[PDB]
Amino acid sequence: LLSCLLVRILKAHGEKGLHIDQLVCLVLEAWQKGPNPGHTVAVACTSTDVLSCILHLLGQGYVKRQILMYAAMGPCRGQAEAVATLASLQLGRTMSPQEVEGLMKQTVRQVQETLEPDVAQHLLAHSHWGAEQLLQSYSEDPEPLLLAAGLHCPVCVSPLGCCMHYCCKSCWNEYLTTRIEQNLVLNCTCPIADCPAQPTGAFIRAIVSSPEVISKYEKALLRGYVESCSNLT
Amino acid sequence: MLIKVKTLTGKEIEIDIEPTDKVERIKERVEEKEGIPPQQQRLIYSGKQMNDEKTAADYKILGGSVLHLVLALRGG
Ligand SMILES: [Zn+2]
Ligand SMILES: [Zn+2]
Repeated sequence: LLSCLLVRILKAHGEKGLHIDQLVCLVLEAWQKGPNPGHTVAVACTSTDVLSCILHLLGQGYVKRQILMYAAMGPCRGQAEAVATLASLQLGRTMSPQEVEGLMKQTVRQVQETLEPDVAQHLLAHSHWGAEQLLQSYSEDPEPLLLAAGLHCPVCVSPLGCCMHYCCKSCWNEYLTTRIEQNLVLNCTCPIADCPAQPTGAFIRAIVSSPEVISKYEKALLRGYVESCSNLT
Repeated sequence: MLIKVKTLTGKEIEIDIEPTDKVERIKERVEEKEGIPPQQQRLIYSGKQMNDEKTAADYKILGGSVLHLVLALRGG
């Protein structure tokens, strides 16, 4: 609720903007009058709350800068009686890699259910683990949102029997080993020209399924998720 | 007829509707307990965004079927 009020307040001022303490004054006054013109929604805010919410917004790239101003590809965040909780004002904690993998897996699973898991992970990576705004664009239009991820054997001149490239597993394994081993598996695609294909890692797991390859792929996904979360370090 | 709306975290809200209710009416009933202007709310059903003008009967919505809420602050 505090964030939505903030974004409306900062949307109202165009490029004129407001000072940081000016924005604080406006949001504090609004909450003092209360977003209630209700009781289900509305506790008393503090400057710490304003600074925390504007930190989240800055992390979402919605505010730019002593000057503070509104804004219009970037990073995202993990995003993971009543008076009893409300009185407890405070809320950073430290995560472990096992917990990180668990939360990332749960999030990708739930967003996949909201709309197959492999395509879900591929699209989430395509947006750099971005918000569901990518899904919002998908609901607006599939085609460009899909295009964001772009969703004798020729390579092995030795002949053998039999994205639109059903090549033998030898050259596919060679390409996958080269990419993963060189730590360049980011944005993997079909080496045949004009074949930008969003790779389902399970299909890539079919290309090569080495136990060291599994460790490399897991470490790579961990690094990629960690580097694209606005709050992680 | 009573249906459900699920936010992103997982919190569920239960709202009774009528076949002639508009998507704007549903958004109003949601913000009754959420206090979020409809400019920021978006409704998703079967992977399709709910058209605000349309009626709840247009999408053939039945009871219990969860219309997934999603936030959109930038827009509005
Ligand atoms: Zn080959
Ligand atoms: Zn190809």
